Amino acid sequence: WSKIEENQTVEMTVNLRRICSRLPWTKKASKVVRMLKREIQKHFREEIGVVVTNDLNNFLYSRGIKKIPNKVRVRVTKETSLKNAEENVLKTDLVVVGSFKNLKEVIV
RNA sequence: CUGCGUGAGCGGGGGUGGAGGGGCGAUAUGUGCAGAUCUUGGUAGCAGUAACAAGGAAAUGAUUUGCGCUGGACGAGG
Repeated sequence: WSKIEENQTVEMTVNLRRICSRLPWTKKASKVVRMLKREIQKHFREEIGVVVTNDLNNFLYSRGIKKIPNKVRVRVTKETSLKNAEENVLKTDLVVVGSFKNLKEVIV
């Protein structure tokens, strides 16, 4: 396994078609942002909250309210909570790509 | 809580209560309740059950984006 924290930025691919199956086709887009937040908390074995950028949010709604695009490449980073002062959050952003081939997990 | 009476009922003791209450003889009665699909008021079980609501999101939301189709005027009525 690989659970990663302490001031870094990881890059990662998520399979939306996979994590959103078992959901009715009228509800895959209406609940897609909430299914993605659960799977980042599982990937890193965390408990803190997740924050989604306005470009990630806009990209998950770009096939209408019935379709849900296939894959997404994201960049995760941990920093301080803007609502409390002692807790952290996982902040996620969008990375634009033309292919998903040979793309592994990266750390900088 | 306790004594007496075959019984209907009648006494005493300790708390509570804060102003009146009885015995005996004759007399006047709107004079004794378990029931009337009785009258009025209060309360259980059923049961936290049936039914109804939880509208797409973005730490923030005068900014960004997703969905629905009545929209604007005169009279009656308010």
